[PDB]
Amino acid sequence: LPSILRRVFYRPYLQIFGQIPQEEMDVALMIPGNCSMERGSWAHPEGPVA
Amino acid sequence: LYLSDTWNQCDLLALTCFLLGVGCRLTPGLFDLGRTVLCLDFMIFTLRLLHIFTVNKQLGPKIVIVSKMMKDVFFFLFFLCVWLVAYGVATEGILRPQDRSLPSILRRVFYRPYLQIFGQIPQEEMDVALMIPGNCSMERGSWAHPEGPVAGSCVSQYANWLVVLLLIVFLLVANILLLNLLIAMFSYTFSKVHGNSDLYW
Amino acid sequence: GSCVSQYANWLVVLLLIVFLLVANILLLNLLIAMFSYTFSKVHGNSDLYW
Amino acid sequence: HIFTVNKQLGPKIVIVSKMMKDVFFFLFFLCVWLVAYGVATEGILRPQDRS
Amino acid sequence: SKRWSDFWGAPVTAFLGNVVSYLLFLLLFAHVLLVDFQP
Repeated sequence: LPSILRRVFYRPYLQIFGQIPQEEMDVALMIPGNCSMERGSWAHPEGPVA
Repeated sequence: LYLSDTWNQCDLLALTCFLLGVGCRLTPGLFDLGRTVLCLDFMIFTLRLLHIFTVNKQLGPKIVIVSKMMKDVFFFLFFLCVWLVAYGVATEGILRPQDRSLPSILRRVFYRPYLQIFGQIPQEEMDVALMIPGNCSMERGSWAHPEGPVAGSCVSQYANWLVVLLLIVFLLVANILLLNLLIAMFSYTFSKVHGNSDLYW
Repeated sequence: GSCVSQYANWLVVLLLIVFLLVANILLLNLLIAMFSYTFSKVHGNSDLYW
Repeated sequence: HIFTVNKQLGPKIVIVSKMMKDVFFFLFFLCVWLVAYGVATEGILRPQDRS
Repeated sequence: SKRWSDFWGAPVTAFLGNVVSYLLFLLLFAHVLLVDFQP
C-alpha cells in the first residue's frame, strides 16, 4: 500500500520540479527479464521502490 | 564630490584590491592570498563595464532600471532566509546524522535547502526508502546509511514520513509562492518606475 | 581538469550562490517583466499593421 | 512566414520579432556577468589540464 | 589634417576606442591569471 501511494502521488509531484525518472517508467532504458510468473512480457527497472 | 559618489567608489575599490593583490603576491609567504585577491578583483573590473555602456541608446535606460529592483529582491531574501532556517533546522533535527562537525551541519542546514530551489533535490541523502539499512550506530533505535561523503555517515529512520512531508511543503512555498510573487512584484514595480527612469536617463 | 586546488574553496562555493542568485532570479524575472511591459505597449500597433 | 496569413496564428508571429531588443539586453547583462563569474572561478581553482 | 581629424575628433570614436582598449585590458588580465601566473 505505501509503495503504491509513493508511485501515484509522490513521484508525479516531483516531476513538476524537474525530477523526471525515465529509467523507472520506460522499458527502452531498461533491461528485459523473466521476472514474473505470469503471461506477457516483463522488464526489470532500476530503483528500490520503483 | 569624488567620495560622495558610488561608481568612483567602485573604481577606487578596484585599485585598492589590485595593490593589495600585488603587494601580497610579491611577498614569498603570501602567494595564494595574492592570487585569490586578484581573482576577486577581476569581477570588479568587469562590473565597471556596465557603467560604461549607459551612454548607449538601446541599452541605456534598461541598465538604469536594474538598480531599482533591489528592494523587491531584499524582500525575497528576507522571506527566504526565514523559511530556509525553519526547514533546514527541522529536517536536520528529525534526521540524526552521526558526522556532526560544525561546517558539515552548516552545509546541511543552509546550503542544501538553498539548492533545492534550483532543482537540485537529493532524495538519496534524506529518504530511508532509497537507502540501505545497517547497524551503523552504537545507540538505541533504527539507523540507515546514506550515499555521499558529506551527507552524514549514519542517519535515523524514526518518523521519516515527516521528512518527506517537509520536502513537499518546502517545494510548495519556495518554488511556487516566493518565486511567482517575486515575478508579480517585478511586473508592478517596472510599470510604476519606467516613466521616471526614462526622464532621469 | 585532472587535478584541482583546495585553497580557499569556500569562496568558490560562495560564488556559486551569488551567481545563481543574480542569474536565476534577477535576470530571468526582470526579463519576464520587460516582456510583459513591451507586449502591452506594442499589441495595438501590431494588430493594425497585420 | 508562410503561416502569417492565418487569422489565429497571424498577429502573434508578428509580435515575435519585436521582442529581440529585450533579449539583446538580457544577453548583454548575462555575458558580462558570465565572464566575471567564469574567469574568477577558473582562477581560484587551478586545474592542471590547461588546453 | 581635417578629414582625419574629424573622424577621430567625434565623441563616438573616443567612446569606441575606450571600450576596445578596456576589453583588451580584461583579455590581458585573464591571460595572466589563467595561463602564466608564476610563483
